[PDB]
Amino acid sequence: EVAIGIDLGTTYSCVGICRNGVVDIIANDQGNRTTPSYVAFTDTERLIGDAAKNQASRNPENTVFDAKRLIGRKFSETTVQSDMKHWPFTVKGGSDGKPMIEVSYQGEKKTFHPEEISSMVLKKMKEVAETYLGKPVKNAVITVPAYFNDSQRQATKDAGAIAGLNVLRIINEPTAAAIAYGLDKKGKGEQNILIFDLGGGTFDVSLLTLEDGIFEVKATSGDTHLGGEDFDNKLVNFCVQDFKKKNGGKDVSKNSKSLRRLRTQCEKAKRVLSSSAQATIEVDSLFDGIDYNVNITRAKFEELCMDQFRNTLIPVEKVLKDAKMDKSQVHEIVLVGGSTRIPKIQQLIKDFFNGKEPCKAINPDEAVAYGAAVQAAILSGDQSSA
Ligand SMILES: Nc1ncnc2c1ncn2[C@@H]1O[C@H](COP(=O)(O)OP(N)(=O)O)[C@@H](O)[C@H]1O
Ligand SMILES: [Cl-]
Ligand SMILES: [Cl-]
Repeated sequence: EVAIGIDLGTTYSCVGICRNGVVDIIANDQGNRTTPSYVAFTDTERLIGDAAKNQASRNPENTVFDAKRLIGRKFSETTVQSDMKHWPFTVKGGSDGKPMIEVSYQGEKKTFHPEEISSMVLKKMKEVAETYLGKPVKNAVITVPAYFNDSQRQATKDAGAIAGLNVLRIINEPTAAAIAYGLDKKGKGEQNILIFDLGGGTFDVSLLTLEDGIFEVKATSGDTHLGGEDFDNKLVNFCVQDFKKKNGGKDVSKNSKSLRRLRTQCEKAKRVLSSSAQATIEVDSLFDGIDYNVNITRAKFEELCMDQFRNTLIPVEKVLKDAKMDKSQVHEIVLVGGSTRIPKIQQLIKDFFNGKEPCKAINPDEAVAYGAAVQAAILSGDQSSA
């Protein structure tokens, strides 16, 4: 009976349920409405979500994340060779050509396929819904990026099966976001929908057409390496240089633990800057027992990220060009992904679309799970959302 919608995200995952036409996004044990797509292995336990992300800087080698960049891929693909520089954990190729993530768990060397790591994230999201409902959950709709190939979709479905879920369907993330806003029901006639999805690691723009309750992905573009983590890195690079000017050329970047601790505080300041004009980045005993403190204005953050923010419009122009349509022909602009909370990004998109207000009523990092939950309820025979 009970079916959930799961956004299996690169950096964060989210679980929703649609009952009586109402969608509840379910909070985890820590009260978080999204859960990090992190899995860590220690001498005693296997941590998933918040607990895994929280100990990442203390256990870099055995804390896995970014499995979505490896799922359904051959280890030899150029994408894997390029991305692996960003991972403190070890990834090797198996005799079947599949990636094998190598960690230490309880003093033993263990290997996992990307779909096994993703199955642990999915199992945690299943448990988050189960704790809320007080009942077991078997059915689910899981989302994937529109550009995911058959191998990536099938490996994501397999991750669901391993997690104990009966995957009703694998659907596209941009389509799930459009379904969340009821754009398939609302009004009538052909509608051109632009989904602007800027998450923690990726940027995806998708141009959809909707005629008679049927969504079609006309064109997609973006950048698989542009997200919130790149804006955090702009703050990290600035702080590293600021520390040098304050402490006679001392270089924080030589210590990877100092960088990780600084990155944690840079991301917190970035979030504050979405609703405040200023924020403080503070790390006690950052490097060589030296305390670090700096005040960052929203203007300074905007300046450090200026080119990256403006360049988000390039894939918007590209999808419009590929779909052979003018920006004036876009009926709805849906903001998806946690980074769309950045005021400058919202302003740039609004100005590009000549003052058109983007649809952002749903928490952008929840809209995909919200749409997947609606689709899960429809596929279970519940027509109340319509
Ligand atoms: N209030 C906020 N302002 C700026 N950035 C924010 C934010 N709230 C969340 N974010 C960013 O959103 C990113 C995560 O986005 P989300 O949509 O949940 O994850 P995902 N797996 O789709 O990448 C992180 O980089 C985080 O810093
Ligand atoms: Cl249901
Ligand atoms: Cl309930």
